[PDB]
Amino acid sequence: GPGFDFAQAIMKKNTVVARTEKGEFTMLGVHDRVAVIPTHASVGETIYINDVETKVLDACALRDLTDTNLEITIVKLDRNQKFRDIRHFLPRYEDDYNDAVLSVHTSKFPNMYIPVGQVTNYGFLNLGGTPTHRILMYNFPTRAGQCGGVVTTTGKVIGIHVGGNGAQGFAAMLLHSYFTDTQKHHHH
Amino acid sequence: GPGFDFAQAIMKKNTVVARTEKGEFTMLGVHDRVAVIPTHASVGETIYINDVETKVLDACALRDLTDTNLEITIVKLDRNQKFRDIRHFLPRYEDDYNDAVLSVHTSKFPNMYIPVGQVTNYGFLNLGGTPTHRILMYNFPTRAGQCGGVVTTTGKVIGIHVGGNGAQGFAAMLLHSYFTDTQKHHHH
Ligand SMILES: *[C@@H](CC(=O)OCC)[C@H](C[C@@H]1CCNC1=O)NC(=O)[C@H](Cc1ccccc1)NC(=O)[C@H](CC(=O)OC(C)(C)C)NC(=O)OCc1ccccc1
Ligand SMILES: *[C@@H](CC(=O)OCC)[C@H](C[C@@H]1CCNC1=O)NC(=O)[C@H](Cc1ccccc1)NC(=O)[C@H](CC(=O)OC(C)(C)C)NC(=O)OCc1ccccc1
Repeated sequence: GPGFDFAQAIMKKNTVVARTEKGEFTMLGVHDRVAVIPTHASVGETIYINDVETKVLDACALRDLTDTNLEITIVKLDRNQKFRDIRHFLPRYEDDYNDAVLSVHTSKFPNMYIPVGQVTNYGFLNLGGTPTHRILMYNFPTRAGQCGGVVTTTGKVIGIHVGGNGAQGFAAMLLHSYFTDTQKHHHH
Repeated sequence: GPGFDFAQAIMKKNTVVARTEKGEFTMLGVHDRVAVIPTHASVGETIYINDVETKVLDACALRDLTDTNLEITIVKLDRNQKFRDIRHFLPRYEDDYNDAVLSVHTSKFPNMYIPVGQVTNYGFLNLGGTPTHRILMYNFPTRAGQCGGVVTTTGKVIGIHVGGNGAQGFAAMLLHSYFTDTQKHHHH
């Protein structure tokens, strides 16, 4: 069966509702005060988190070595609570998955769980006119309002929802190495 | 935890998308070719079931002995498939419940599961100007598009969703005796 309990434990401890100029997004918190949001949410220097205006201390829009959009933005937030560290639930590598759940946490839908079925490593996607890499595809008619939703199987947090064409949904991958403690680059 | 597996087994074998002049509703099939739908769906003599136009052979709008709306309409349908008989999962009596799931099956949401928490036997509700009895209440901001959605706990199918005020959701009760094989009244 689909891993509803796992999905629910992630939603309960590791999501917040985030709101930018582009609207509301489910927001997965990963560790400390670091979270993710689709790049097309256009995060600026402040964001609403559960309706509380919040400084965005850092925002990194991920791109691969071909200089292509990965559609993940990692944000660091000025808030008091630390997120439970869920980095050990992130996959090490690209992969296909079975029987995944897509979980949403917005004002309209404070917790909703959608079994999306099989998830395939899809690769290239033209996302609203933006070439994008490292996409996961599921055959489910996902909708507006579901962006940022968390895609899990039991024991793994695998992506966040970023797109769909009416029949399929698409998630940007999460990989363990996006979040490993590291060294010193000038990045802005 | 919430009974997601049970909810999913009911959705998979016993729901269809129903469409009337009022729009789409999740439709719970109970036994044979008998199903339910909120009364305010205004069922006529034909209905779409999974987009196939279908004769409604019978429609009974339930009312209690005070001649008050219960908001359940029982329909008998001209179709080939019989529903799995789920009458043994219907509660015998009015009751309060813990940790319920609300499940939806429409074109926009082909399967979505929402933990709504505690469900209380609420009684009287003024439903869009219509006095209504035998209502169940949960504290969840349910929305348009969720009418007809199935409210379960493990082992029990307890109601179908019919209303909400922005903060609470309301379901009409299902009771085992609504569907017991019976005798002879002229009812139209
Ligand atoms: C989530 C964000 C949102 O609601 O927009 C606020 C600005 C949303 C979710 C998908 C929309 C439809 N169903 C979904 O699952 N994502 C998008 O809208 C996304 C851009 C975006 C904006 C903000 C944050 C993240 C992402 N754009 C798309 O998904 C497009 C929509 C689209 O073009 O759909 C139609 C084809 C018009 C129906 N999807 C897309 O480009 O898919 C690839 C494609 C495009 C054209 C033909 C075939 C396939
Ligand atoms: C499902 C049906 C639908 O979408 O309408 C198609 C005609 C819908 C679900 C609720 C609407 C808002 N959230 C919900 O969970 N039910 C209704 O719209 C229902 C009438 C109906 C129509 C068709 C089939 C079944 C039922 N009406 C209500 O739920 C009303 C809506 C309402 O008045 O909401 C506001 C107060 C305007 C926000 N709800 C209601 O009457 O609640 C009691 C109440 C009323 C006024 C003040 C406080 C409490």
